[PDB]
Parts: sequence; C-alpha cells; structure tokens
Amino acid sequence: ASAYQRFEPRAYLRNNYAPPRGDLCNPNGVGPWKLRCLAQTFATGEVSGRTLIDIGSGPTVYQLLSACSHFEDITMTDFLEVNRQELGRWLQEEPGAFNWSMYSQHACLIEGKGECWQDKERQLRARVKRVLPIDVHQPQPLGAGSPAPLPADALVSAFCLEAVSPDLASFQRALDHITTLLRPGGHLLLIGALEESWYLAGEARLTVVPVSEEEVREALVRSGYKVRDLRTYIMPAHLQTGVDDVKGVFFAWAQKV
Amino acid sequence: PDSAPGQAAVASAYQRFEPRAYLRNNYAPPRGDLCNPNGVGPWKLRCLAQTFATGEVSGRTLIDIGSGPTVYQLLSACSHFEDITMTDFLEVNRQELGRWLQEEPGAFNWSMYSQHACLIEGKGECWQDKERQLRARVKRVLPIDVHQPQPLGAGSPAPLPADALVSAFCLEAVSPDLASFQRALDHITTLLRPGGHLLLIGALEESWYLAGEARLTVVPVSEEEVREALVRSGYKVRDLRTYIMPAHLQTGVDDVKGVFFAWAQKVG
Ligand SMILES: Nc1ncnc2c1ncn2[C@@H]1O[C@H](CSCC[C@H](N)C(=O)O)[C@@H](O)[C@H]1O
Ligand SMILES: Nc1ncnc2c1ncn2[C@@H]1O[C@H](CSCC[C@H](N)C(=O)O)[C@@H](O)[C@H]1O
Ligand SMILES: Cn1c(N)nc2ccccc21
Ligand SMILES: Cn1c(N)nc2ccccc21
Repeated sequence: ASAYQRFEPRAYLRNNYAPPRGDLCNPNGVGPWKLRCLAQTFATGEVSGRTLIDIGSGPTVYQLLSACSHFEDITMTDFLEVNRQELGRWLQEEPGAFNWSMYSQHACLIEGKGECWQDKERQLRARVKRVLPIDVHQPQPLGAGSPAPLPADALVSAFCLEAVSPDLASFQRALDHITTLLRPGGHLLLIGALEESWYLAGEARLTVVPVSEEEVREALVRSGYKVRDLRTYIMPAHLQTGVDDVKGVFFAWAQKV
Repeated sequence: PDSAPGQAAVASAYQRFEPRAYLRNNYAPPRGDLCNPNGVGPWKLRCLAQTFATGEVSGRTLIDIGSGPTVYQLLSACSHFEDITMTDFLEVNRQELGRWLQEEPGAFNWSMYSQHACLIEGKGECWQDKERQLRARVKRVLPIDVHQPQPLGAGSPAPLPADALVSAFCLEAVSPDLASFQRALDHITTLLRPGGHLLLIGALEESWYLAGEARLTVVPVSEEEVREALVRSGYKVRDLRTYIMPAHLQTGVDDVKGVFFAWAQKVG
C-alpha cells in the first residue's frame, strides 16, 4: 500500500486514458470495448435501483457514464486523497480538470438515444452525491458511519481489486469486503486487468496480482455471486505501451444471490 | 421585368456581410445548441441524415450551392460523394472555409455538429473521422453567382454535370423576389444531371437577417411557393418538410418563421 503514496493521478490518466489507449475512434480499441460492455449491460434494464457505489474510482469517471442514467444516487470512492481531489476538479468543472468528453461522446454514441455528451456529463455530475475514502482491505471498506446509503442496489469497480491485492487470496478477501456493501439480489459490474503484474503512475511503481478469467469467475462464485456475464478483451500489440504489462481486460456482470 | 437593379442591391448589401457574426447568430447557441432534439439544429441534420440513409442519393460528384462559411450541410453527404465542390459569392466566406479546411485553431468549431451527425447516423463513427473525410472530399471552393445563367462561370473547374446538389439558406437570401428566386433555381439546375438529386434547406417567410453591420433582405417564401418552384424547374418533389421556429429560437437576428427541407429529383 505504501507504494500508492507516490501514485500520480495525472501520470495515471495520461498512461491509460490518453492516446493510444484513450483514442476512441478505433472500434477495436479497449476504450470502446469497455464502454460497450457497460452500455449493453445497462440496456438490458436488469441493473436498476436507487443507489450505486463505485469502488476505487481513482481519478476516472468513464466507468459511470452509462450507469448514471439508472441510479439517482451515486457514491464514488478512492483510497487516495489526490485521486478524490482530481475527481473533484472534474465534478466541479474546476481549472485543469481531465477532459473526459471523448468518452462521454462515445458513450452517447454507443447508447443510441441521441443524447448530447454535455447532457450526459451534466447528469453524471448531478447524480454523484459524494466522493468518499475507502479501503477494500477493511471488513467495512467505507468505515463505520459512512455517509453512503447502504446497502447499495449496485456496485461498479474498475481496475481496483487486482491492483491493490498481493495475491489471489487477498484479492478474494477484498471481493468479500466490498460484497458486504451490496444488497442481496443487487448487481456488481467489475472491470479488471488480466495477467498484469505491475504498472506505473509517474514515480509510483505498483504491484498487481496476475489473474485469469477462470480465477475471476471462481472468486465471484466463492463470494456468493451468480455470474451473468464474463467477457475478455485481448490487449493488442499497439496498446501495449510500456506503462504496464496487462495482457487482457475482463468485464464481469455478477449478481449477488 | 428587369433583374439587374435588384441583384445589384443584393451584391451591394453583401459587401458588409460578416461571416463570424453570421456564424454566431445561427450556428452558436441557442440555435447551435444540438442538445435539445426539438431544436432546429438537430432537425436539419436529421433531415439530411435520413435522406442519405435511403441510399437513393449517391454518385461521384456533389456541388454545395452558396456554402457561405458553413459545413454542417455536408456532414452526412460526405460519406456518399468522393468529389465535393463548395461555393460562395463572397471571398471572405471562401476564406473562412479555407481556415476550416486547413484545420486552423482560429477556424469556426463545427465539432458539436460533427458529433451530432455521427450520433444520428448511428454507425459508431467518431467525429474526428467524419471531419477528416469531409476535408478530404472537398476538392475545390469556387466563386458562384446564382443569378448568372452559368452560376459557376464559363469553363469552370467543377465536374459538370454534378450527380447531386446541396444548398442551404442561399436562394431566398439572395433573391429580391419570387421571380428572381425561380430564375436562380433554374440556373443552378443546369449544373445537375438529369436524374440527379437536389437537397434544399431554406427559411420560410423571412424578410431580413443580420450579419454584423450588414442587414440583408430576404424574399419571404412559403412551403407551397417552394414546391411550385421545384416543379417549375423540372423536379419531382420527393420530400418537403417544414420546421416551425419556436419562440426561443427567434432571437432577433432575423424574422424567420420556419425552415423547409426539400428533397427533389431532376426529371430525365
Ligand atoms: N487499499 C485500497 N482499497 C480501495 N482502493 C485502493 C486501495 N489502494 C489503492 N486504491 C485505488 O485503486 C485504484 C486502482 S487504478 C483504477 C482507478 C479507476 N477505477 C480506473 O478504472 O482507471 C487507484 O485509484 C488506487 O488509489
Ligand atoms: N448572387 C449570389 N449567388 C450565390 N451565392 C450568394 C450570392 N449572394 C450572396 N450569396 C451567399 O448566400 C449565402 C447566404 S447564407 C447561408 C450560408 C450557408 N449555406 C448556410 O447554410 O448558413 C451567403 O454565404 C452569401 O455570401
Ligand atoms: C490496466 N489498465 C488500467 N488501470 N486502465 C486501463 C485502460 C485501458 C487498458 C488497460 C488499463
Ligand atoms: C435563416 N437561417 C440561416 N441562414 N441559418 C439558420 C440556422 C437555424 C435556423 C435558421 C437559419
């Protein structure tokens, strides 16, 4: 964890959400694939309710772009103060906020409701009620007296669990911890890196547990979920850039039984 | 009657036309707000998109008539024509297009329109690709006077005859009266091949608009007058739609009551 104290949000954003990984023009790219997974899942109309919590949001909002129109109360979270501040800058439209508009545009494009990207962002900013500290290693990841409405009707989390866990076991426990935040019959949308061991965020060099699709499937099962959907994106050569060693990205739609 | 005087007044008035003021008056918010699906921006784009989506309007060459400083009218068209000719009476408008073509920062920003076109075309295209294709496909930007029997002049560079014509807010805005309008329509029709298509957008019952210092006269026309002119010019009218300007889009930049869209096909 101490490694995360060197984590630079801007370097992370630049490494993963600016070209080439952040060019959304190519439909075969990872950015479009992720947004498409999220969009399609919400378009089924089976993931719904009043409140949602995003786990380990970091400095990113793309993971909620499709979500925000299904949940009137959204709580975003991260372990790091610097990440929560970077979120603030975007949520409050403060100077030097990250430009997510390519992702907003592409989400509007994929969803196919003819919505302008500005309305999309407006709705996201309006529904994100609070940004809270979190530690998925604690049995109560949000603390004891959290301002967050619990239990949530739905969880989202992207690139967090594998990226903060030393090994499979710690990964499984983290999953158990966040699962307690979710109402029975509720939904989890989980995005993660496949077979990754490290990545860079400026001066920070972080350790990642290398996990497979079957390992992810089994963990979800062991945590008491029914796996509704589990998809893999194999990382093409051109998006393997020296900022990490990720091999693929997985998307899992799980329902707490 | 005699047309020269009226046409001379038009030419004179346009010497004060200010492209930036025009762009801001008509293509920046609220008229340029593409978020409201009931707004005039989305309606125009939809009309053009849907028309091209029939697949009935294709060919190799397209001529946009009186482009002015705008490109929105070509956003859906550019997927269907490899060779596009843009045109305008005013050099300053052609320069404005020059800026956009060169992708200069000082150029007007059409990205809201590009994105929206991509949104309704429903092909998952990013707006940067839409724009890159339009820039690639614009082969020339030429002077034009619709009041001349040969609007492009004698021996123009443009591929003639064209397979398709586009024209937005030009004819009525440069014609002193309906007779002049009809002649202008007759003139541009000589540029279209038999069997080719005209997509025409225009103001209904407009008599004036502002472009900075310039205040310009417009012949007020109705939908029925437009239909009859198209028939009179040798077209079969395939589609003619009317958009009624809502009060909140009537901003004192003009006295437009509505916008027409016409899809017409030249007989032959
Ligand atoms: N012990 C812990 N508990 C919960 N989140 C943690 C954590 N240690 C680090 N994090 C956060 O986990 C994130 C991994 S990076 C991914 C962030 C974002 N959700 C994405 O999709 O890009 C970082 O924001 C990091 O600060
Ligand atoms: N005699 C003439 N022949 C052809 N175009 C003319 C003309 N006199 C003025 N114009 C052009 O007619 C245009 C009307 S404004 C409309 C411009 C653009 N097509 C749009 O949709 O906004 C101006 O650009 C003006 O310069
Ligand atoms: C590992 N990883 C993170 N943390 N963000 C990403 C975006 C695209 C591809 C891989 C990514
Ligand atoms: C008359 N007119 C022009 N010339 N451009 C317009 C855009 C929207 C609505 C009306 C318009």
